[PDB]
Amino acid sequence: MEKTHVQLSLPVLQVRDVLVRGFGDSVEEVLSEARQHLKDGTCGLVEVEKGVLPQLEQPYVFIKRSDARTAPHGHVMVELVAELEGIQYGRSGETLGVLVPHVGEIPVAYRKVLLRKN
Ligand SMILES: Nc1ccc2sccc2c1
Repeated sequence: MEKTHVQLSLPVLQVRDVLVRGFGDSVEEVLSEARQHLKDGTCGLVEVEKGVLPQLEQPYVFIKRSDARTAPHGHVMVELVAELEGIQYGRSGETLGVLVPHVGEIPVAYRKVLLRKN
C-alpha cells in the first residue's frame, strides 16, 4: 500500500518565477495540499535566501532534513513542517527549502529527497 517514505526529484524554482506562492490558508490545509501535490508530481521547491520568505505566502510548508545517516542516491531524508505567524507545527532538522505548487515553471535544478509521507 503506502510506503512510509518515497524517493522524489523535486524541481527547484527561483522565487520570482513562482506563479502560485503557497498551498492554502491554514496549517492543516497547506500540509494536506503539499502532500497531494507531491503525490501528483506538481510540487516545487524554493531554496531559502534573504528575501525569499516575504515573497511567498504564509502558512509556509518547509522540507527539513529528518535523518543524518541516510541519503540513498543523494535522496536526503526529509519531512514536512508548516509555519504560521511564526509558530512551527513539528520539529525536524535543517531546512532544505519551502514547497510550492508547480504549474509548469522552468526549474533551475532538481533536488532529490526521500520524503516521509506523514
Ligand atoms: N507517490 C507519492 C508521492 C508523494 C506523496 S506525499 C503523500 C503520499 C505520496 C505518495
